[PDB]
Amino acid sequence: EFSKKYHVLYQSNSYRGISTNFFEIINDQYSEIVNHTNQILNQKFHYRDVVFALKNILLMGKSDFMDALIEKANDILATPSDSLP
Amino acid sequence: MGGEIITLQAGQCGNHVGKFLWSQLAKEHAIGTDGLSQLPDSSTERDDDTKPFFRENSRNKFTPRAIMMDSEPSVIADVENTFRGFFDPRNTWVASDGASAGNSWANGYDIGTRNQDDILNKIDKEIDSTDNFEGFQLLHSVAGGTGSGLGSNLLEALCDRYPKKILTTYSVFPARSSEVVVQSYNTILALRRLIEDSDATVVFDNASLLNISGKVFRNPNIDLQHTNQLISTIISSVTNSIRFPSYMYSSMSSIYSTLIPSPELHFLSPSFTPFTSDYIHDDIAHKGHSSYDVMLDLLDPSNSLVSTAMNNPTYFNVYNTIIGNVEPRQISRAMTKLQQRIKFPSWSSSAMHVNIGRRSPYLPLQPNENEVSGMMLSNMSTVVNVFENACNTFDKVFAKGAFLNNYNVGDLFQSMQNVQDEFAESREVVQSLMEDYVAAEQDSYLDDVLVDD
Ligand SMILES: Nc1nc2c(ncn2[C@@H]2O[C@H](COP(=O)(O)OP(=O)(O)OP(=O)(O)O)[C@@H](O)[C@H]2O)c(=O)[nH]1
Repeated sequence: EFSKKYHVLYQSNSYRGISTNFFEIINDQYSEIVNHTNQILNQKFHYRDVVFALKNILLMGKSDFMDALIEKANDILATPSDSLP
Repeated sequence: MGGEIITLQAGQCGNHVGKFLWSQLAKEHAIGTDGLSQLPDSSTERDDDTKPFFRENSRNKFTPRAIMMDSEPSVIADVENTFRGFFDPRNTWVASDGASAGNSWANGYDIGTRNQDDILNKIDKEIDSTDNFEGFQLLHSVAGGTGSGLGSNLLEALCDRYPKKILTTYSVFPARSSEVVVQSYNTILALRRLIEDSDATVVFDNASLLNISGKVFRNPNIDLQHTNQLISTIISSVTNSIRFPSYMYSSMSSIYSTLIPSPELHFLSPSFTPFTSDYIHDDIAHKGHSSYDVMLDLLDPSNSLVSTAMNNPTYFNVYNTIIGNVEPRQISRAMTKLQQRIKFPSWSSSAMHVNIGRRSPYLPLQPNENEVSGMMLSNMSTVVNVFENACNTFDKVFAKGAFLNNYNVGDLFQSMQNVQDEFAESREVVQSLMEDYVAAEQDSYLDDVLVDD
């Protein structure tokens, strides 16, 4: 739908060639599409939520879950783990 | 390393402070007085964690993991009627033994010894309802004789029944006693077991409680319920490190690691700024304080909940948990200023520790003047001063033996000689504890491991 809309727009702007209308249509297209991608990523993919999860998991941002995993797997970690199924 | 903790209500004060603490927790976690979470169970994302203290049978109901123990069924029935469905009726212990036959520690110890099977069965059943357990939080109410005896009995049972669990305790001491001899004897007998078995003990002297309740509240008359509200808010603030886990302290064992330097020194001194969840909390936005001012107030004697007796006091483990929108630069400035204004033992280079907590998303947000509060806990020897006068009482009454016809019944020893010997042993134990605390105030304490290897 975005392609059809902006294609009709550029078709209406074909007689001018290189004009400032072309540039402003480009700017509106870029702004709209960037806001749309940000919305889609934050809603359907939870971008900021993914960043928070990575910060809590890999960067150990959540001490509670880290302590939980430690008390869960301390027995296996203390034992030699040369063979891990 | 995080586990579930069960609350233990012993005595009338114990039950009252337990009721107040559970009401405060229901206020923080939006659970209310009905036991059903005031929030809809459709929102699964919760920054807090009620599991360490609330068992979840139905999705909207969170049963507080606590047992109600007392000899007076009136207060238990009152708390159950006010909190309809909130508490579990099967976890309410009264033993149907009637009213306490006096304020003797021996009476409570006997009523706990005889009905030990039922309370142990209830504790085991509650342990069966959980999987990851860490320890209990016992409320002594040592001002009462039956309450102190019951607390000592539970301590003497749980020390050997569960040695792998950390047992913290909360002893509330009165300011003035109508008959100082009986209350002093009960507190000494309970402190004997505290030194023997208890892993952590927080003292609560009622003098500072009355002073603060007269200062911050508008009413000059002080009611016991809103005074227990202070202790309940204190317990909620300290448990916030688990209910609302931070990124540094996430387990009660980890919290006590920086607070317990040795099993001997297990008595702490509390302090807290002007509260915000209490009854008369409207006169808090006129203070216009910062985090540095909050730390100063935490170090101020006017905000300590026990008898300060600050005569160059020696600190051993100074720690604090700050709840609210806290700034790191103010924290660094406050630490710089306090390290220049706090007496430390020269044998240890360990300074005070600062922790920052998070505010609940459902608690009423306060204005920018008292939006951030903090709690402080300092290991100080001056706590023995609270016992010193008490021992003084002992030291000036034990030469005759008054009120001996009341501690002879109930306990295993009906003779005067055996009770006298037990009291002398308890006095010797508390004397040795005071000697350990006064030796820890010296550098030769640590030099003892240097002189011999
Ligand atoms: N500050 C405060 N102290 C209390 C409160 N309730 C009890 N106490 C303390 O408890 C002492 C009285 O003993 P109780 O708590 O009633 O214990 P008890 O005499 O064995 O009675 P029961 O606990 O009902 O069996 C008083 O000296 C108070 O210091 C309270 O609500 N607030």
